[PDB]
Amino acid sequence: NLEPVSWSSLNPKFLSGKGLVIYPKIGDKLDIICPRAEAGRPYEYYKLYLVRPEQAAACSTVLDPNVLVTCNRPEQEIRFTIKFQEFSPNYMGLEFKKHHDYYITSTSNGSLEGLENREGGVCRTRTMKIIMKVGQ
Amino acid sequence: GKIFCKSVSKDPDFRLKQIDYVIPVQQDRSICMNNPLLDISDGFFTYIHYEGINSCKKSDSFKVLLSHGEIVDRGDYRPSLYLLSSHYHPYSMQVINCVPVTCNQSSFVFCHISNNTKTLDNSDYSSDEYYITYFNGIDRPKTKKIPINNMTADNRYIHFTFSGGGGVCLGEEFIIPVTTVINTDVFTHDYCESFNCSVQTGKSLKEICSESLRSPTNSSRYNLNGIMIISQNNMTDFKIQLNGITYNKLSFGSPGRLSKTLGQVLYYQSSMSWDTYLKAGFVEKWKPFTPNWMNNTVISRPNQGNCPRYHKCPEICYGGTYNDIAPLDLGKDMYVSVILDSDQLAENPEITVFNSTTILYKERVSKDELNTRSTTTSCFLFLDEPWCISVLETNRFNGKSIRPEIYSYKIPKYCGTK
Amino acid sequence: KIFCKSVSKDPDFRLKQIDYVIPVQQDRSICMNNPLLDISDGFFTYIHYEGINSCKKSDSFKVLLSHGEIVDRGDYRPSLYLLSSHYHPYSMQVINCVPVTCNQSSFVFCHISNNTKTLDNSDYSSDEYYITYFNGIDRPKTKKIPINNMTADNRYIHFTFSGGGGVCLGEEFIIPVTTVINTDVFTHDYCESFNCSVQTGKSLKEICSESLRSPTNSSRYNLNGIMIISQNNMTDFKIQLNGITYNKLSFGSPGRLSKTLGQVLYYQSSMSWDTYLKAGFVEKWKPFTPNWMNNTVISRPNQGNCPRYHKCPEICYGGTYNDIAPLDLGKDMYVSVILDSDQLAENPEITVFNSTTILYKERVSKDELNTRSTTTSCFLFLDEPWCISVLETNRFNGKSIRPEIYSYKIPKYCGTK
Ligand SMILES: *[C@@H]1O[C@H](CO)[C@@H](O[C@@H]2O[C@H](CO)[C@@H](O[C@@H]3O[C@H](CO)[C@@H](O)[C@H](O)[C@@H]3O)[C@H](O)[C@H]2NC(C)=O)[C@H](O)[C@H]1NC(C)=O
Ligand SMILES: *[C@@H]1O[C@H](CO)[C@@H](O[C@@H]2O[C@H](CO)[C@@H](O[C@@H]3O[C@H](CO)[C@@H](O)[C@H](O)[C@@H]3O)[C@H](O)[C@H]2NC(C)=O)[C@H](O)[C@H]1NC(C)=O
Ligand SMILES: *[C@@H]1O[C@H](CO)[C@@H](O[C@@H]2O[C@H](CO)[C@@H](O)[C@H](O)[C@H]2NC(C)=O)[C@H](O)[C@H]1NC(C)=O
Ligand SMILES: *[C@@H]1O[C@H](CO)[C@@H](O[C@@H]2O[C@H](CO)[C@@H](O)[C@H](O)[C@H]2NC(C)=O)[C@H](O)[C@H]1NC(C)=O
Ligand SMILES: *[C@@H]1O[C@H](CO)[C@@H](O)[C@H](O)[C@H]1NC(C)=O
Ligand SMILES: *[C@@H]1O[C@H](CO)[C@@H](O)[C@H](O)[C@H]1NC(C)=O
Ligand SMILES: *[C@@H]1O[C@H](CO)[C@@H](O)[C@H](O)[C@H]1NC(C)=O
Ligand SMILES: *[C@@H]1O[C@H](CO)[C@@H](O)[C@H](O)[C@H]1NC(C)=O
Ligand SMILES: *[C@@H]1O[C@H](CO)[C@@H](O)[C@H](O)[C@H]1NC(C)=O
Ligand SMILES: *[C@@H]1O[C@H](CO)[C@@H](O)[C@H](O)[C@H]1NC(C)=O
Repeated sequence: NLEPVSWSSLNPKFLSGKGLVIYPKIGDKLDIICPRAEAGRPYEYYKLYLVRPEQAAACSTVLDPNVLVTCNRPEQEIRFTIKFQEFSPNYMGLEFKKHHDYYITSTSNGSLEGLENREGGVCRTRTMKIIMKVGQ
Repeated sequence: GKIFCKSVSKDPDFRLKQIDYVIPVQQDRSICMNNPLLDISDGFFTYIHYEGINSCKKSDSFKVLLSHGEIVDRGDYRPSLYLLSSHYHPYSMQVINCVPVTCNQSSFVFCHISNNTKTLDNSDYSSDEYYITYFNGIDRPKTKKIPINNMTADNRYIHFTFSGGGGVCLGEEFIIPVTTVINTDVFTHDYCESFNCSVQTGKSLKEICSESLRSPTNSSRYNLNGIMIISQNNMTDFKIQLNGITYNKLSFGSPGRLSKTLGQVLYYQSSMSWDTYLKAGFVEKWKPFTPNWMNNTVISRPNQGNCPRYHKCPEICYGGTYNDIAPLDLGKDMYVSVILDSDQLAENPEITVFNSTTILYKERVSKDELNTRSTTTSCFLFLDEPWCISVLETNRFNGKSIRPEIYSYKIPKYCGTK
Repeated sequence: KIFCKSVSKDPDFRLKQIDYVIPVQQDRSICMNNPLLDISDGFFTYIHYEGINSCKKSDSFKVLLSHGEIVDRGDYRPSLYLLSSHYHPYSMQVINCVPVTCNQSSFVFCHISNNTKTLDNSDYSSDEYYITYFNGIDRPKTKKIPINNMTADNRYIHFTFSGGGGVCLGEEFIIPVTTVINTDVFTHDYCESFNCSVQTGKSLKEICSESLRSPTNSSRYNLNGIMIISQNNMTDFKIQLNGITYNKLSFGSPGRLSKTLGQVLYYQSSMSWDTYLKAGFVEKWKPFTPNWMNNTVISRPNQGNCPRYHKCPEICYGGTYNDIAPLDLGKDMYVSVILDSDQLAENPEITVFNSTTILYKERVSKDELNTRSTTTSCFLFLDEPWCISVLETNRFNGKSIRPEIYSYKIPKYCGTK
């Protein structure tokens, strides 16, 4: 198991320049909790894309990136468990293997108006990118 | 006859045994053998799997194995898979999908071949090719091109692929599960629109349900399940028909299955959208292709994202696992299936004998945690007793080569024996 | 264009044997037999068969396929660099294979059958034919040839790729092939024109018709030919099978096509009554017409009623395969490793010859050496003509039999020792 990663603009683990880097070994669990209804009622709506390093640097996604998980419900604690095995129940396989890099980001504006905005968004404003170099 | 456990019980003795001599063992550790398929009929089976280099994606495969074999008694009081013939698909490097059918004690493989791995997102079926590869224990395999030009369709389909874990032979007609692509919303969704779930603030349920049928990589395309009926005069004068599945309880296009079992025709559809419960049913009519959908409240499948196990409410979701079922008793509405006992991860396969409303009994395959991406199950009468053979797309050795596993087991004669 | 082109003695070929290309089997029961070698554009393809206690072609449990490159080592001579080496996936069912090096890569055209005698009692629809292709980096891939979409110029009942090499011309492959047909559709003006003693049994027209029959199927005839395979980057194959010209017909036998000196050279091993060199450059492709040479000095040994230098028509079968390689087109010069024996397959000799005279020659070994067939390929290296030959040798007595590769240079000056 690993420390779950709460996906909100109010999380310190997202380094202002490097994002959140993780070095998970194969067979590790990792939750990605998207936040519940926060106390101050700041509704947080995102849409996460499994992406490639080049467009993770450029912070742009075309139609081919698959919507890995979307933070639809504000009340329900929506979550996303990951085991770094090879086989995954996701569309497009998503083989993890070992000694690879895996980048997860969101291009969305904070609210639901830009939910499917794929041009810019949080990837560069807050640099909320999860980078997972397995191994080492 | 029908003398077996039909009640809720613990500690079942399936007499589970693994079969290792059927599936070949590749010398290269980097090769991944993935997406196994198995279809049994009249004591003969057809097994198919894909081989790729450092990648377990189906069309990303340089070899596609096609095996034909027979069920044989070895005096063991249990069925054994006897491999008779084994060939590689002549167009393996271009295979997008294949479906096995064992017809008249012979093997038939229906494959979709294309130069473009993304053909389903940006092309049409006139740009691709479709083949029937057929052989048995003695004859050399022969491959014939399907004349899709001479095909008749019940709707304005723009693309299609044979997608599923098995097909069916009825007389001179082959019935293969297929997933079609169409670029206009010609569908209705009374079943999806009738759910009383929280309405998401962006769109309404009619929009949610229309868009949930779209391809996730082409917002302009829709994936609709269906069947293909191919009749012929001894590989002559092919007559091909493409019919869509009923609009009652529509679910996003996904690999399915047709199986001849117990005097019936069973259709299965993998749940890759928001309705995470078992989609299966016996075939009532053929036009439109109407399976009598079950109300299963206990069988689901794991998936990451917004639609995990036991999820019911409509939502724009994509993802899931393929898990065949096999009927055991028509009157008692009993079925067996190797499902994954996890909410979001694909692991811990469990042989599960179930009702439409209750789980009857179950058993883990391995004591240790086991990765399993898909399972298929087929059951049959052997020595007047019900036996089943399942294939699991396993990854027990993480980091090393991937190879599926075959298990044989018996429905328990008595309840609670250990 | 600067080498010895006259009759002379004591030539200096600078002969060297190559041993590191062909593997050496630890098992004494293995027979390494039937070597094939084709060189093109600085790359080569080598093939040979391995069997257990038997050196017969279809009686082989392993078939090696090797791809490699010609490399300069600063040695002032070409060296063979072995790049890839694989075993045929259907080796235990291989009846015959032919190598082609196309675009600096290796291509192997093989015939697979359950019946080692398929050519006597079966047909080609009952068998399968494959192309196995690979290079230095890519894993070998084998594709089945769609013989269903094949067009033929005659009513052939069977065929096998039989020869020491093929040819790549643009997008088309041209492979030598031996066909089987069960009706006498042939004429024999050339054989019938011979002024030889009439055999008391049959007439010359009968002798010449029947000498084309298979020696193991009195009802079948073996006719040489070519196969033209055009394709769209291994897609939508278009395959054509054309027979050889009826001018100067000789019983079906392994042949060769080679790209040399801007021309295409065809060779046919002499396994019938005409024991002299059958070779010629290709004029037309349909029908496959090679301009046959009128060579009066190159033959081959064989036991029985047709030994070396036999000319008269006779129902004969047997002989040895001995490739040739052209050295100068204007001077009509060729080189070949032939067998210096009347009836036994022994004493290989590198021979540079005219169509009418032998120019010079040299024995490969001072000791007696058994050699059943030889193949030779020549090329320009460092602005000089060099040649490489492979001999299926048996230097040790019996036991581990293995072919040998030799490299030599055409002598710059005449009579230097
Ligand atoms: C399979 O589904 C059927 C419904 O389609 C289930 O039906 C009935 O379920 C009850 C509750 O388990 C069974 O037992 C009951 O037990 C009490 C104990 O006193 C008894 O008074 C009731 O009359 C009833 O027998 C009931 O047997 C069963 N129906 C029949 C006809 O047996 C069924 O339970 C599900 N399968 C299993 C194994 O539970
Ligand atoms: C998403 O899927 C749709 C559904 O097929 C795709 O629609 C088709 O897209 C192509 C080009 O992407 C259009 O081009 C056509 O090309 C031919 C050949 O030059 C020309 O004759 C036509 O007039 C047209 O220019 C095509 O019209 C369009 N629709 C159909 C029915 O074919 C769409 O391209 C896909 N988009 C992505 C990004 O994958
Ligand atoms: C995030 O993106 C959304 C995209 O819809 C923005 O909403 C639009 O903002 C523009 C300003 O450029 C307005 O003209 C539009 O009326 C807004 N709505 C739509 C539907 O376009 C939003 O302002 C962005 N910023 C946030 C949400 O903080
Ligand atoms: C020699 O060749 C002839 C010609 O093919 C063979 O005769 C044929 O044999 C096949 C298979 O037995 C039959 O189907 C054909 O009807 C026969 N006739 C013809 C005209 O093809 C003959 O069998 C061969 N001799 C052998 C195998 O010993
Ligand atoms: C193909 O279609 C044509 C016209 O649609 C029809 O006449 C024919 O019977 C069909 N089948 C074949 C094998 O041509
Ligand atoms: C399979 O068997 C059935 C038996 O009724 C027959 O009708 C059908 O034509 C057979 N399929 C063939 C010969 O391809
Ligand atoms: C949803 O609607 C159906 C039919 O109108 C009804 O039977 C069901 O009770 C409803 N759901 C809830 C939670 O009331
Ligand atoms: C469908 O399944 C549910 C599950 O309990 C059941 O309540 C409902 O009656 C079923 N519908 C029909 C028509 O049987
Ligand atoms: C080669 O043959 C020609 C005639 O065919 C002859 O004149 C010439 O002398 C021969 N070559 C040598 C070296 O004798
Ligand atoms: C090989 O080279 C020729 C050169 O003309 C070219 O036409 C052909 O496409 C190349 N590739 C193959 C596979 O022959």
